[PDB]
Amino acid sequence: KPERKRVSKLMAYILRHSPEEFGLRPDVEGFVSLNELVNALKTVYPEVTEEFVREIVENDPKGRYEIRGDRIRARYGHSFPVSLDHEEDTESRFLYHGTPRRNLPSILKEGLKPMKRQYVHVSTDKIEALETGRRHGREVVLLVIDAECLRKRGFKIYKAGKNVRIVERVPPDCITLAV
Ligand SMILES: O=c1ccn([C@@H]2O[C@H](COP(=O)(O)O)[C@@H](OP(=O)(O)O)[C@H]2OP(=O)(O)O)c(=O)[nH]1
Repeated sequence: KPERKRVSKLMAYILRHSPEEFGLRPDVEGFVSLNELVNALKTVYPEVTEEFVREIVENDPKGRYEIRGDRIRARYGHSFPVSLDHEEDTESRFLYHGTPRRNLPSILKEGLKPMKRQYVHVSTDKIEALETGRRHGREVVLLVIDAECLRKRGFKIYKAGKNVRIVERVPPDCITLAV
C-alpha cells in the first residue's frame, strides 16, 4: 500500500501538473499514452509496470484517474489547460494571445505552434491574454485571432474553462496585430 501511494502521488503530478518534465505531451482531453506514463514513472520507481498502474487506477477510491484503451489521464485537478469533454467553442468570433515583443518575429512567421504540448492555448478575453503573456516577458504584444479563419481550416476550438480556449495551432493567416 505504501508503494501504491507514492506511485499514485507521482502519477497525479505528472498527469495534472507537469507532464513536460517527463517528456509527455497530453492531448486536448488530458490523456497521455499508458506506455509513456509507465516509462515516465519507471525513471523514479523502476519496479512500476503497466499492470501496477492499471491496479492503481481501478482501485483508486477517489476516481483520480481514467484509462480509455491504451491512454490514461487524471480526471480533475489540472493546472494546465484541458478540455476534458472535448467541448467545442462554436460562438467566439475573436480570440486573443499575448506575445512578448521578443518572440514577435517567429510568431509572426510561424503562427502559434504547439511546443510543450499537443495544442496551444488562447483566450476570449484580451486583458487575460495580455496578463498571460506578461508572465513570459515584458512589452507584450496582442495577437488578434480570427476564430472563423481557424474553423475554415479545420481546427476545432475547445473550451478549457472560463475564458481559456485550446486549439491544435494557429496558422499565421488567422492572426493580426494590436496594442
Ligand atoms: O494516494 C495518493 C495520495 C495523494 N495523491 C495526490 O498527491 C498529492 C498529495 O497531497 P496531499 O497528500 O497533501 O493531499 C495531491 O495532489 P495535488 O498536488 O494535485 O493536490 C493528492 O491528490 P488528491 O488527494 O487531492 O486527489 C494521490 O494522487 N494519491
